[PDB]
This record gives sequence, C-alpha cells and structure tokens, in this order.
Amino acid sequence: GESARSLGKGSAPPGPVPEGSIRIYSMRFCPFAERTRLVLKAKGIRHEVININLKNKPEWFFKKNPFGLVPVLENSQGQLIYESAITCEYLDEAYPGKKLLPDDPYEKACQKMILELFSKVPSLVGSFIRSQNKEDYAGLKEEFRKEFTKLEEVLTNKKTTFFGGNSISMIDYLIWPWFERLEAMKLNECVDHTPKLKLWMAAMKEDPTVSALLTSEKDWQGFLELYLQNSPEACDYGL
Amino acid sequence: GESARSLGKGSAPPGPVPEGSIRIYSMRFCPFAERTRLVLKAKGIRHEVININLKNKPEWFFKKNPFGLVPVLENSQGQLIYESAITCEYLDEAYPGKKLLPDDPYEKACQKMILELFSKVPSLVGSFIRSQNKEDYAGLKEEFRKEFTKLEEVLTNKKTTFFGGNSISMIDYLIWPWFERLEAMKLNECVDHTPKLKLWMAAMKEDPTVSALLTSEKDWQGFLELYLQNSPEACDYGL
Ligand SMILES: *CC(=O)Nc1ccc(Cl)c(S(=O)(=O)NC(C)C)c1
Ligand SMILES: *CC(=O)Nc1ccc(Cl)c(S(=O)(=O)NC(C)C)c1
Repeated sequence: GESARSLGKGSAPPGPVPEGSIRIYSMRFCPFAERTRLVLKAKGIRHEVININLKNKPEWFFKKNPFGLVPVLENSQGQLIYESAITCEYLDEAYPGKKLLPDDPYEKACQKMILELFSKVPSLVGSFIRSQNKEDYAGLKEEFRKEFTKLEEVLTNKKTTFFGGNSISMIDYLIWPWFERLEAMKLNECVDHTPKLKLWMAAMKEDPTVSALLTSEKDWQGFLELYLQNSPEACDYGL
Repeated sequence: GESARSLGKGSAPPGPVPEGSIRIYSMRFCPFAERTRLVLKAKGIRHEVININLKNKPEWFFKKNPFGLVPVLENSQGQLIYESAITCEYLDEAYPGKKLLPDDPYEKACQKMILELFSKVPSLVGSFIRSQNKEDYAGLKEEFRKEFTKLEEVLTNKKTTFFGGNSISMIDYLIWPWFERLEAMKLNECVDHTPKLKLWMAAMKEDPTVSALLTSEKDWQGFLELYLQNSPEACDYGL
C-alpha cells in the first residue's frame, strides 16, 4: 500500500527503467492515466508505477513531460510518451498479444471517430465536480444526456454490446474511466434514457481488466473531498 | 474552375463514388480539409472533390457527417471517415506508396505528441481573424510567439529541417495550413524569434505537394472578407 505513495516536491529523481519493464507515471484517481493502466493490464505488459502528487509536483517531473501532466510512459531505452490516447496506441503497437485496435484502417478510424463523439464528456465531468446547487445539477444532467444520446446511437446502429464490436476493445477502455466516476458524481440517472449504454456499463464492470482496476465510490469520494479542499494529501487518499 | 463550385442548400445528393477513386467533401479555403488534400496529393491517391458551402449547407451533408463539418472521405464501399487527423491517418494506412507516418511506434507517437504541441494554434487563428484593433493584434502576436517557441524547441533538439526528420512527413502536412495563412493574417512577424521554424516554412513552400495546393494571399483575403461579411458566396470566391 505504502509502495503506491506519490512522489512530490523534493523527491529524488527516479532511476532508469529496468530492461523488460515499462514505467508509468500515474496518479491513482486520474481517469486519463487510468486509460493507460487499463491497456497495460489488458495486454499483460510488465510495468512499474510512479504516482505523482499533482498538487505538489516534483520539478524533475517536467523533464518527463514539459506539460507536467500524467500519464507518461518511460521505457528502458529512455523514450518518453505522453497524452493518454497516444500512450494507449503506443502500448497496443509496441507490445505483443491481443490487438485492442483493429488492423483494418476503416475500423480503426471508426474507433477514433467514436472517441471524438465522446470528446465533450471529460470537460463536463471537470465542470460537474464544481457544480454548486440543485439548479446547476439539473443543467449538468441535461448536458450529459445530450452526449450520452450520441454514444447510444453508435450501439443502436452496431447492435454490439461494446463500441468496437461484441468483444471489448481500445475504444471501451478509453471512455470507461468517466463512466466509472458517474455513480460517485450522482450522475447515474443520465444513462436512464440510453438503455444500450446502461447495459454497456454493466458489461464493462464484468470485464476482468476493468474489475481489477475499479476504485470503490468511497475511495473516489475521499479523493474528490481532498482535491476540492485543495489538499496536497488528495492523491495519497487511504495511502 | 466552375467544376469546383460548392454544393449548397437544395443541391441533389451526389451519386456513389466510383470504384478506383475516393471522394473528399472539402471547402477550398478550409485549413482542416487542406490537411486531407495534402495527404491525397502526397500519396498520389486518385480522388474527386465535392466542395460544401459551409454558410449554406445541404441537409444531405449531415448524412455524410452528423457534425456537418469537412473534411469527410467517402469510398466506393460507402464508408465515411471524418475529422481531419483521422482522414489523414486512414489514407496513409489504406493506400500504397510513401508512408507519411513512421512504422516505428515511438516515432509515430512523437509525431502525435508534436501535433499536441501545435493544438492551441487553430483556436488562435480562429480568434485572430476576429481581432479588432492594434492592442488586440499586439496581444494576439504574443500568444502565437508562445506556441511557436514550443515548436522551435522540437526543431532545435532534432536539428532536422522538418518535424519528423530531414524528409517531409505527415506531421508537417498536418500543421502547414495554419502557417500558410499567417502572411495573410499579418502574423508573419511571430516567426521572427523562431529562426528554425522560419526556415521550416521556406522548406515547406518548396515541397511539390505544398506548392501544388498553395492558395495566393489575394485569394485567401477575398475569401476571409466574404466569410466575415457572413456571405453565402465566400466558399466560391473567384469561382
Ligand atoms: C490526471 C487527472 O486527474 N487529470 C484530470 C484533468 C482534468 C480533470 Cl477535470 C480531471 S477530473 O475529470 O478527474 N476532475 C477533477 C478536476 C480532477 C482530471
Ligand atoms: C473547414 C473550416 O474552415 N474549418 C474551420 C473551423 C474553424 C475555424 Cl476558426 C476555421 S479558420 O481558422 O479558417 N477561421 C475562420 C473562422 C473560418 C476553419
């Protein structure tokens, strides 16, 4: 547990990544980094995790990523990869086993076009956590419903349980983290008019990879309380 | 010339794309669509062009792209691909010849990470064309200089003339359209403190593909005057 404690301002710069492993600079409750971690687990990629204290960042972390954001991958050759969707594509291409993206160019384009249908949602979740009263919350639920309707149409047309087909694939892992957070944000009723999307969330929670990385609502709550109190201890909630 | 006239509200829906060709729904002065057209030319892909009147769009165009935006690719099989970066990647993968993206996963990730360094620029160009006085223009030039410094660092580190190496590649074509438009927006002085980026623009203009698709400043001006006058005739400037 204590192994997972974040590195913050003053921490020593970490040593090289061992041959045979890849390193992720992550934060345990960051949904962007959770994308990368789902791919690492889904493909069985040996890796180590460094958690960054995103309230109290080490100055050395800007040498990993000039933007100072997670996720970041670093390999034994010293190559650095950042931006969540880019880290996922890299892992899918660089490592053996189950291809999470289709080989077919059109079917891969389709997965990126769905990602684009989804692209407003992270900004709404970012706005949501700030909402202050029942009126802002009503408005926020209607904004989620309009984005969710777009995703419902994809499942309607394909009649597959997942966005890439009847098997879970990269697009499902790239959107999952924000759906994971919906219960805890009390935004669960925004899937009520999207029945295929509501079944999709149940299917996802049964996925071995999703289940293995799922955080309890309790744990996500304890985090958000500290993040919103502006606490340097938020990222190390529970230890 | 008259062949290039846009299809607008009331136009007939077009027929199927012939086997052996791909169709681009474009607009002659749209820098996002220009990305797709540079890739089509660079790879020697036989294609047809339908220009959309983006002030006076055909209702049938929403059947091509629910977002109602160009560019859109449509092939003989009836598959539809939209979002500029996605159309480019698709063409690079689906068609033979010169790979504009590297095969190496890391080097491909590097091209996407540069694209991300560039990602503020289209929004600034969108804000720029609206600027109203010498004060807004001073402020706008400093915003361009801060983004251009990020791109200068990539060329500094690589000591290559192009963003992907010493040969022009996909990343150069994906960013070029906004640099093409800088003279006409009177934002040419924003490359003065970025000497490697200023040489990069000269190298680009010598590229056979870039040169073949370059629009005169006169032509871009006539367009922007009508776009800003809110004219349904903007997209068909000069015919
Ligand atoms: C890594 C990470 O937590 N990134 C991040 C960036 C912006 C936003 Cl909005 C989020 S969040 O959707 O979890 N909301 C909070 C503001 C952190 C996460
Ligand atoms: C296709 C096209 O012209 N797209 C587009 C979208 C937004 C913006 Cl801002 C532009 S522009 O940068 O050329 N500026 C004008 C507002 C059209 C283009």
